[PDB]
Amino acid sequence: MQKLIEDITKEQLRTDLPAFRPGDTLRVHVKVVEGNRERIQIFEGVVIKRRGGGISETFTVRKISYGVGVERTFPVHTPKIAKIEVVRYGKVRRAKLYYLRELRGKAARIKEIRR
Amino acid sequence: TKGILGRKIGMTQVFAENGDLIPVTVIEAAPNVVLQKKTAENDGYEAIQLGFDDKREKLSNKPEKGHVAKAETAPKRFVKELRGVEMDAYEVGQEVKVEIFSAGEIVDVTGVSKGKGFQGAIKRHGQSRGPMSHGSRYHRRPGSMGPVDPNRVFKGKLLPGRMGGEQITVQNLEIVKVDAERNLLLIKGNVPGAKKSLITVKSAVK
Amino acid sequence: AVPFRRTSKMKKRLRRTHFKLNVPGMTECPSCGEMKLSHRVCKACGSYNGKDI
Amino acid sequence: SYRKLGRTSAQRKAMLRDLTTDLIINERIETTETRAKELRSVVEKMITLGKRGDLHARRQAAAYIRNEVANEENNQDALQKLFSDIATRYEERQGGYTRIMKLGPRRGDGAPMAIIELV
Amino acid sequence: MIQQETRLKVADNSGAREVLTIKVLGGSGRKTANIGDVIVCTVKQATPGGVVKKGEVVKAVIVRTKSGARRSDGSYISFDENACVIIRDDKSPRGTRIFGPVARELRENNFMKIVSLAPEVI
RNA sequence: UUGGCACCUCGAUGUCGGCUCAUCGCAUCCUGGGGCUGUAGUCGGUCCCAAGGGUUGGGCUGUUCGCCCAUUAAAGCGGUACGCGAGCUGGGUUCAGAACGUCGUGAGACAGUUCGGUCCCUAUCCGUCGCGGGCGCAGGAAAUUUGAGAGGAGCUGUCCUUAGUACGAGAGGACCGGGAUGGACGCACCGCUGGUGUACCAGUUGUUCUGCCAAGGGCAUCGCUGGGUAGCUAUGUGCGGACGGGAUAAGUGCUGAAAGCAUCUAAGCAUGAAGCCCCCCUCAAGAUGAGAUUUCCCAUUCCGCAAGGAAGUAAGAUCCCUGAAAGAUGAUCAGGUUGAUAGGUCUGAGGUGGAAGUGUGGCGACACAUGGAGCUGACAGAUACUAAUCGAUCGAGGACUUAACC
Repeated sequence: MQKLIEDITKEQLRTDLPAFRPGDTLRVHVKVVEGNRERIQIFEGVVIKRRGGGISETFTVRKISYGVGVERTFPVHTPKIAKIEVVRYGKVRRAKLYYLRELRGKAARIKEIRR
Repeated sequence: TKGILGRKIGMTQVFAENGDLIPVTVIEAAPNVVLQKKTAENDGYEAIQLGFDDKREKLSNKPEKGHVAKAETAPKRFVKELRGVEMDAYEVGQEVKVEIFSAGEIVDVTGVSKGKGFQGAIKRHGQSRGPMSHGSRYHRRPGSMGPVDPNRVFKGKLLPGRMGGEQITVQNLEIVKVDAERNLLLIKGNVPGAKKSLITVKSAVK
Repeated sequence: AVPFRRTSKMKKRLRRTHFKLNVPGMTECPSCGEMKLSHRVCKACGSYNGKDI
Repeated sequence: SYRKLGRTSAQRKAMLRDLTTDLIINERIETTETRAKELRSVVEKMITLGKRGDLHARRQAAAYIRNEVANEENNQDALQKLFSDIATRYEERQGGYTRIMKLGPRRGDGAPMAIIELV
Repeated sequence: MIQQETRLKVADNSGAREVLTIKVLGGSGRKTANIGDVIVCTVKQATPGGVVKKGEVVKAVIVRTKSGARRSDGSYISFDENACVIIRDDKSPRGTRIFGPVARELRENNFMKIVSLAPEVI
C-alpha cells in the first residue's frame, strides 16, 4: 500500500533538489509573505537531521544568529522553498547531530570533505 | 443526503496550492454496490444497503449469494445500510463511486476504534493518579466508589474494562482529493480505526 | 475481606458448573487405528499425515 | 512481534542459540512447540547465511552459534557442518527448511511438546 | 511550553536580565504559552539601577522558545533558549533595543513595533 | 454552627485536614431570560424564572477558615458518618521518651508549647465496570435493521465590523446583528513534532572466552554512551459542543367580560430562556411485549394406536489448526491446500551509518578506496518452500384454535 502512497504522491515530490547529508552547510531560499509582497529569505546553516519517507521527508538546519542558536525544520518537497544550495559538505560520522545543540565556539565546526 | 463506504489504508501529507500541508487519511472505496432498497410500506423506513468487497465463494454462503443475486454481483463482506437519502435516484445492482464527492465537500465519517484491551481507569477515562511519593501507597487507581449513606455504589462510576472497539463518528471533516481511477479518497485529517478496517463516509449532517 | 456467610451447597454447585473438562479434539490413527489428537502424532503408530518418524 | 518465553533477553538469546546448535547437530529435537516456533525463523536465517557461504556470513554465524562438535571422527564443528553439509543440501530450496510436528503434552508441565526437523 | 515558575531571560535594554514567570494571561487556567503570548513576571536578576528592577512585577511577551513553534506549511522553528521582552501596559515595549532574533508569529499578534525594533525576524 | 437530651453502637461505628473519585440540593458565583431603579451610556443595585454546563494557580500556616500575589466570565453556599482511611497519606490532635514556662511538698499535671514516635486484612454476598457460556423468543440458519428505552455531550472569552454610530456637554461609549481567533473539556489518530522502543544500528571501557593477529561472543543496570522501525503514545495533529424546531417558566401582551369603565383571564388567541422533548453522538429485541425485512434449507428414516420419542442429515456452525487489526481467558476478526493466515525466501520502505577482507599512505595510533557500503524485530508487495493434514461433533422436519383468501 505504501506503493500506492508513492504512486499518488509522486506528483508533489520534487526533482530540483540536490542530495544533502546530515552535516553539511547549506543555504535555502525560502519564500515568505508579509503584505501580499512575497519575498525570499536565505537561511544558511548546517543540517542536523534528515528523516522520513518520500513526501513526509523532513530535515532540520541549525544556525547561530546574534549569539543565539536557532533551528528550523522543513519538509523537503515544499514549493515554498525556491531553492537550496550546498556551500560545503562535511566529514561526519553520524546522522543526527544533537550535540551541536549544546556546543558552540569553534568546537561546533565541521571538517569539510570536498566531495 | 449521500454516503459511501470503503476501507482505510493509512495517512500522509498533502499540499494545497501553497506550502500548506494537510494531514491526510487515505481510503480505498472500490465501487460499492446496492443490494436492497427498503421502503416504509414493508420495511417501515426508506433506506438502502451497500456492499463493499469481492469475497471468495469458499467464504460466502448460499443465502448471501441469493441476497446479492437479486443484483448481478458477487458476495460481499462489508455490507451496511444508509438512511435518509434520495431513493428514486438509486436502483439495485447500481454501483456508486467516489466521483459522488468533490474536493471541498464536508463529511461525517464513521468507523470502529482500535482495540486497546482491558485498560485501567486513567487510560480509559482520563482520571488523575495519586502521588508517586510522600509515602503514598496509592496510584493508578480509580478513586473512591462513593459515599456511605446509600450503602451501595451508584451507576456510571467509571472503572477498568475493555477500552476500544467502539463505533465512532467524526463530524465536519473535509475532503481533499479524489482518484476515481484508483477509487481513492483523501480526507483532511484522521479517522477512527485501524488499517484495513471499514469506514463509512457520509455527507455531513449539518 | 472474609466470607460474611458460609456458602451453601447449592451455590457451591452452581459455581462448579462450568468448572469442568471438555473432551479433546479426537481422531483415529488411520495407520494402526487407535485414537489421537487432531494435528498431532499417533504415539503408538508413531505416524502423522501418512508418514512415520 | 516475537515471544519472550518467560526469560530475559540475554538468557533467551542463549536458549535459542544453544537450541540452534543442537538442531544443526542432531537434525531433529524435541522441545516445546513455542520454542520451536521461535527457532524456525532464526534457524532458516542461519541457513541463508550458509547458502551465501561468504566469510562475512561465516563471521556472523560464528557470532551467533556456539563452539560445539557436530561430528566426531572428523573434528567437525556445528559451523562447518552448517555451511558445507546443509548448504549442499539446500542449494535449491527457498525457505521452509523446517518442519514442526506437534506432539501431545508433558506429564509434569502439561506442556505441549513438539519435535522439529530440517525439512 | 513555558509555564509558571519558568525562569527566562530578557532581550532588551530595559535593565532586566533574568525574569521569572507567574502566570499566562490567557483564560481561566492556561498551562502554557509558547510564542507571541503574554505573561506576568517578576525580575530576579537585573542590571544596576536602570529602568526595571529586582523583585518588580511586570508583564512581558514571549519572543522565543526551544519548545518551538509550528506553521501551517509544516515549517517548524525552535531556538536554543527561552526568552522574553517587557511591555508597557500595551503591546508596545519599553526597552529601546532588542538583543537576539525573533519569530514571525509576532505579526499575527500585533507586536510590529517589536518586529521593527528587532535586528532579525525568523 | 455552638449547643441541650442520652435513643442505637463500649463482645470496638477510626476521629481533623489533605489526595483520588464523584454525586445531590438551590437560598445561583458566571453564563441565559426578564421587572423595577435614586436605570443617560458603559458599569451597576435589587428582585423574579432558571441547577444545563462551568466555577483557577500559588505563598504562609498541620490546618479547616482566613490574609496576601497574580489571573479569571466567574473564582458560589451547603448535604452525602462536618462524603469517601477493608481507596491513599498521617502533618495535627491523642499512648509510652525528653525538655521549657507554670502549678504542686511530692509522685505528677496543663484545649500551654516544643522535638520524635509501627495505619493489618488473599473480597464470600450485594453493588459497580467489563467479558463469556446456557436457554428462551412455536421449524432450523446467515446477514442487515427498527426503535421503545438508556447513557453521553452539553462551558466561555478576546478581537474586527456595525460605529467611535445611539447616548453624552465631554470624558467616555452600546444594544441587537454579522464575522474571525482562542482558553478549558472531550473523542479519535500517529502523517508532522517529540517521547518510548531490553531479539535494530553504531561507538566505547574492564575482564574473560573462541589456539594466536584480525574479527567476534559472554558479564558488568539493555555495561555505558549516541541514535532509533513497528506498536503504544502527548505535550503533537484533526474534529466537536453549530445550525435549528415544538411545547413552556419568569416576563410581555392582543381581544374581552364578570364589575356599562379599566383589566394579560374566567372563555379564547400569541409570544417568550444556556432550561424540558427533539435535532447531534453511542448502546439497545432478555423490549419474555422477545419486533421487522431479504435470502438458504427441506419436510427424510425408525418406533409408537396416537401422544410423543431417537437417529442419521440438509442449509449452516463448531471442535482442531495458522494467526492478528482482536485479546487476561473465553470471545471477535482474517484464513485453513482452486490458499498468501503466519513464518521463511526475494524485492523494497524506513533506521543505522560507510561492514568484513583486500590494497594504498603512515614507524604507529589511524586515514582513504573498494562501496550510501554492510546490517536490520514486528513495516508492504510478491512467492505454495514449511506449518494450517486426515477427522470428528452439533444442527431442521416444523403444535392448536379462530378470521380472511382459497
